[PDB]
Amino acid sequence: MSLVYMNIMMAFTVSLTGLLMYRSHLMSSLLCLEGMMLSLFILATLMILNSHFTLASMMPIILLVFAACEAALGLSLLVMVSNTYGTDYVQNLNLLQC
Amino acid sequence: PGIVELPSLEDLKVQEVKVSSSVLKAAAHHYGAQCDKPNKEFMLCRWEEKDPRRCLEEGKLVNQCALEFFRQIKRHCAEPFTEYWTCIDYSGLQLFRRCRKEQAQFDKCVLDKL
Amino acid sequence: MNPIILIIILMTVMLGTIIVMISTHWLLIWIGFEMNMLAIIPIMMKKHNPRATEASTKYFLTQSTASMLLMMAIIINLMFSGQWTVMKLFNPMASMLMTMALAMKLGMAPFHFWVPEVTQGIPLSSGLILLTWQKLAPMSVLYQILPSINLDLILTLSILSITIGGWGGLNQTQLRKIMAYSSIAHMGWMTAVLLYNPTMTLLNLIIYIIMTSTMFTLFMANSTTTTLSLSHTWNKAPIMTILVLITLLSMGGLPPLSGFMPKWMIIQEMTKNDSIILPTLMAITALLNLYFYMRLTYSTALTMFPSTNNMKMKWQFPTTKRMTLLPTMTVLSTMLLPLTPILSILE
Amino acid sequence: MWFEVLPGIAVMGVCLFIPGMATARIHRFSNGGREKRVAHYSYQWYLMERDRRVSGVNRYYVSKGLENID
Amino acid sequence: MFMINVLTLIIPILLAVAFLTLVERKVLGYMQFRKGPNVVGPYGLLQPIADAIKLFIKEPLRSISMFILAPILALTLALTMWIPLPMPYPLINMNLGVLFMLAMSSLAVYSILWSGWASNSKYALIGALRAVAQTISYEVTLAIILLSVLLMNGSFTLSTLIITQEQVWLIFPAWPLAMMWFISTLAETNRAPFDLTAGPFALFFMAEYANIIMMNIFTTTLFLGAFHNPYMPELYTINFTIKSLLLSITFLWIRASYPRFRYDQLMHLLWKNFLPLTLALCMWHVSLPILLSSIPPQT
Amino acid sequence: PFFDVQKKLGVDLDHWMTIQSAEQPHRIPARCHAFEKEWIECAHGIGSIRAEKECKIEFEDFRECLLRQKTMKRLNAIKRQRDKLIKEGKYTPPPHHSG
Amino acid sequence: NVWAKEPVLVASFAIAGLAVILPTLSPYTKYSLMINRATPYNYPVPLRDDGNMPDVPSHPQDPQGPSLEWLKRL
Amino acid sequence: MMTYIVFILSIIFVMGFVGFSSKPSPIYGGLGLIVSGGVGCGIVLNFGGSFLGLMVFLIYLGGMMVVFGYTTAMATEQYPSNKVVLGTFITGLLMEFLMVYYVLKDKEVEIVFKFNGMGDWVIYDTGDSGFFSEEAMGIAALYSYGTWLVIVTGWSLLIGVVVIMEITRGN
Amino acid sequence: LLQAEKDRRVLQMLRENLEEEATIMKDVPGWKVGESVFHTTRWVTPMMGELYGLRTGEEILSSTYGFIWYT
Amino acid sequence: MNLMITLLTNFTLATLLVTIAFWLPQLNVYSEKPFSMKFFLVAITFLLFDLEIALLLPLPWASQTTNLNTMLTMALLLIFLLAVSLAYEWTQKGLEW
Repeated sequence: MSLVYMNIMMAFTVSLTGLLMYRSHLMSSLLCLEGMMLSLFILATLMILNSHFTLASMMPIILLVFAACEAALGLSLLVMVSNTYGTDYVQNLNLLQC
Repeated sequence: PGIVELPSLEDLKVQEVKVSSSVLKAAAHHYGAQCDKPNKEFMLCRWEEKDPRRCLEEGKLVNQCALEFFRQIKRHCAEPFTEYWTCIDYSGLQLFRRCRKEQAQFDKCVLDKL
Repeated sequence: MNPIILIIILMTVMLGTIIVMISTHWLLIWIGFEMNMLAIIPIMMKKHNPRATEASTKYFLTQSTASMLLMMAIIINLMFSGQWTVMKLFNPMASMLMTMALAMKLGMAPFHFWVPEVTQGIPLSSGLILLTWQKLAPMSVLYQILPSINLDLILTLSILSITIGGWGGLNQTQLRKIMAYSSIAHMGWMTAVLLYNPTMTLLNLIIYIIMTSTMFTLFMANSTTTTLSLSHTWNKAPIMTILVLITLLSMGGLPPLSGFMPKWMIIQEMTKNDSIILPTLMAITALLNLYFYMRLTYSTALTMFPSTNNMKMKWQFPTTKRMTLLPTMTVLSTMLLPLTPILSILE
Repeated sequence: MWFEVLPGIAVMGVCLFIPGMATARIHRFSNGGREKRVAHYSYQWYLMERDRRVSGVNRYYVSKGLENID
Repeated sequence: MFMINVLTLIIPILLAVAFLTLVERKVLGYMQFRKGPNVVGPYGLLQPIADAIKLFIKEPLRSISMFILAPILALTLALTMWIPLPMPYPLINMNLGVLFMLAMSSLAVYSILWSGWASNSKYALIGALRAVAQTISYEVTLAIILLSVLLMNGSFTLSTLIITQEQVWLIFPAWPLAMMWFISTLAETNRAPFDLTAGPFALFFMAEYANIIMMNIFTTTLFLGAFHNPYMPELYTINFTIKSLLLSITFLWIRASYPRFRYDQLMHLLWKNFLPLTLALCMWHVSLPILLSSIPPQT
Repeated sequence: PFFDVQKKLGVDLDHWMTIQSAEQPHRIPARCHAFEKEWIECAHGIGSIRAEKECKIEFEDFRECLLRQKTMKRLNAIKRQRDKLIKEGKYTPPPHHSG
Repeated sequence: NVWAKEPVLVASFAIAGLAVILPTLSPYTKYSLMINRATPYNYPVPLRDDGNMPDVPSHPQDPQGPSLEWLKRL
Repeated sequence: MMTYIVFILSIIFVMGFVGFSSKPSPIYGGLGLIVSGGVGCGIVLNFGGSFLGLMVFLIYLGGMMVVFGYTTAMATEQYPSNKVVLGTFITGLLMEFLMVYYVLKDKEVEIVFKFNGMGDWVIYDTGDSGFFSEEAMGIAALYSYGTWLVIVTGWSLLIGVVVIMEITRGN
Repeated sequence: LLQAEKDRRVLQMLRENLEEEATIMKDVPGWKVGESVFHTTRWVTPMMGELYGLRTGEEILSSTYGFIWYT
Repeated sequence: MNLMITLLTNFTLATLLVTIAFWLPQLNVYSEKPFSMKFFLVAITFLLFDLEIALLLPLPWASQTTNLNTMLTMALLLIFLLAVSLAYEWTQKGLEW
């Protein structure tokens, strides 16, 4: 099953848990989302290059340019959060209580 | 599961055309010109049945036609064929537009004598 | 903003959901989900409070991780039998991740933590468009990929979504959280049938979309967000009372009214299998999620709360609002009992 | 005048001249005088591998010219 | 022999940058009325050598890992960025090298931002943030113009480029594109008129001027030069070196003359003057080979 | 749903990115081209469940062409037997550098 | 007019408009199509003889098939 | 310095992912993700890989970490460690060493899969006459075949630009 | 000509490999000697472990990974 | 791996240059003693133009194919959309100072 895929998916799972649990900021969470993006990119790229899957080789470049503009949107949102406060903590977001 | 069919070295022994890169590349136009009329039989064999371990006969045939081709070019003109491929040899990836004088000399050689 | 810019952005929301609808490929489906996200962000934060800022933050994080988990499931699908066709998958694990990603995408009860929080601090147009199109988009994908799903996932998410959407709201007075909990409950009902006959699921989707449009249009009849504002809508106009009454009771699911039709036909094509414990559990919780509807009704439609003057001042002025299409959707969404054999319109 | 700036120019140009000369002489010096076979395509690498195979020296540049005809 | 190739590349980078500093100081001196320097030794060579020595024996003081990690990246770019530069036989025959140029320029932007973060919360770091912003506003222009000037060359391989430059120079089919690209080289070298902006200052200074010599060598290869005659490559080496030297003297010579911009005038000028003109010249270079029936031999 | 403007206008805007074995631009194949051609020609007018029931052999063949799983299993087994018999010392191997 | 206002913009739109329109006038796009179609990469396959075609020349020297001669004649 | 050079670079790749998913300060996380992107570029160029891996390296390292460190430096401070961060690094290092243990000392590793952990030269081509690449004509599609896809891609990016300016105070 | 050489060479590698496998697994249970694991008995292209097994480093590095980082 | 050897030698020699810059002087003598919005617009502006550069730049590898009309069409469409984004922020007074 091409054992590089094993620890790539393992590091994917660890990147996903890094996206999930985080205690202080949000930029670190978005950065772990970018690392997860890199994991998906690398896995798809190694597969399409292995299979001689020459016709639809659009997948890794289009995947990364789209999730790139996703990350740009996340940066603009975190700038708006940090601009309506002094910081970008996970705390001071508890308003609009449930 | 199913056993395989590998024909052994009984049929897998023909003397190779053991010349190098640049000589075989510079001799290519005449190699495809006079001979390589029956290698399209081999290629048609290969594309109509994509199972090598079938077309061994015409692989042997194109090997011996290449060997006879080089014998025929060795006994006759030229010895400056050797000059021509060592002219084209050391030019990195071989631009055919580098060596032109000895291309003309080999042209006049092959056209007059053969 | 500009009106031309809003024309373009709503056009792109339309285009993104259509690309989700239309392609036989996976990449275009993921691009449709992403474009849906990118274009539905600026409809929120249409005003300029930090409430909508934190709501957009929560929505972006959950929406993004759902899209990334979906792309993970697709690349696992091509680790197994390799093609980009939208059909049956070839992994229990990839289908597991795919149903979990779509469950975060639309909102099930393990994943419902962002939905009331994002639907509270936003204007009403943003909430309406996110509810309608974000529940319209993944159900197309689920309709297409249905024959490869283990039933434990859809069943557990459906049961848990109906019961948590029931149990939430009984403490809640904000109307947006009430409607979002109702959205969770109806998405559980829309999910629990899909492995049996998906025609009922898409029919319940149509009915719920028309009901939600009528609901938020009658909440856009004037600027109201709490119940006491609805008591003022009682004392300022009588027709809004009876229309909110009938739309609330159609969300309740009572037989001489149109909102019963998605419930009962689902019960039918459920119970043509040997599923009995599941309909009686789902229908007891469908009895449960009628109580907050009924206390809203009891508050501001049939009792008469005391009101405040300057409603005297408001009496001089006409209701010069715009309605997108209110009465058509209302009486089509309430009196639609005897057209139950318009089930078969969906093929 | 600027007769004196010319030695600095010349010495720094010698310092720019040296790495290309060293590189070119090392390629022509450690490949039997033949230029190092630049290869970008899998066709040419397959050709180079069968070239270094049929030479027997386990060096691709020996080039074994026109002797195994018999 | 391959490590000997590496040593013959990266031992003359020290001598090259140091003698570049004496050359630019003498050249600025004769641009003015100055013989600077000539007193300290024979025509001022031991003065840059011993001055580099004195700069290494300064004994400075002081986050420490970041302060380690920034100039090491800068100088390893300055070393590892003369690899595919095809002084006739390049070090590594990369299939694509120009995109490697772009990637390692972005690594230089990393270096500047890490130094600005290591500068420990200063109005200088705000200025360095602005310098990072202006430096990052240029790799758009450089990549798009580089894309167009390789579009008339087919492949990224750069040996095809040294094939293309035999008949006429490539400066004639694209001169204004070349002009904008040379202004972008002035831009990427972070020197005059594009300014402003602790230790180890010798290593950081070394990184900047090796980046200058890289940009001038790449300029000289990209637009002009001579013919690669085999079995005597030193002729091409000499003619290439002379042209690159004249271009680098012209580069410092244009630095010798004009005041430096305003930051907002720099942004205004960059976007609203280069960027539509890049797009227009590039779409014309796209539609050019289809209207001359001359697409290059992409092998 | 599954809308078919895709078929109503009849444009192959999506039917090239879809599988392997379509028309690659320079006409080069993939690794398991004939396996896809046989499995698709097994499963054309087939109702997607008897596709599981009656195209089993060539689908497993395509899967083991794509991943090459049991071949690597057998290769690992042969290498471990090689390790235990070179630990044994019988025939210090003339596989390498001989026939 | 605007020739003094933003002149680089005017030159940009001018060269852009000619870059858009200018492919409508060409005697050379057919030459581009013939060049970029008639360059062989893969192997020119053989085929079975007995279709009885008055085409498909059996000898590569034989000019009975469609070929190129405007190449060497520029 | 052995056969498993792709596997070793994969191990350093997992090390970098654990290095920023152990939740450090975000500029240290950006450092670790630069390390991760460089070694992932190494992995894909080991598969060759000549075009696409070093291609999007420009977009990933050449376009993302710069903007992340830019925003991280300008927005908040964390200006001058905690046991939870280093404990996450301990757990990641231990699970990595456990995977190394079960790969190298056993036959196969199965979480829910079948991984044959050995020399991953398999799978690879038997030196066919490619003569361009796979990636060359691969990405040299999108123009003779990609009608719809690049149109909706560029359209999505234009909408991305107008979304960004609206959020950051359009107009 | 090169194609015929490649075919002779890969058949030679397969023949050598199956002879050495017949030796190297001579006393193991199971293990049919010529297992095409694929049910369809056709020509399948080997995967460089079927060709370049049992070589220990040198030629498998020059063959599998030779072009990929030559120069 | 040749380029890996080059990277290794350059990295190690540069680290030795840094340690010559730091741990050389043995004479241990005497040890003694807010952000803006318009910074952020430039980065995202660069980012989105860089993404559209990534879309554009495989153009010259594509130049050898038959469908020349569609190539020229979508290429002009891509550069036109890029210039439309630039003109949009240009006319909506975005990047101004």
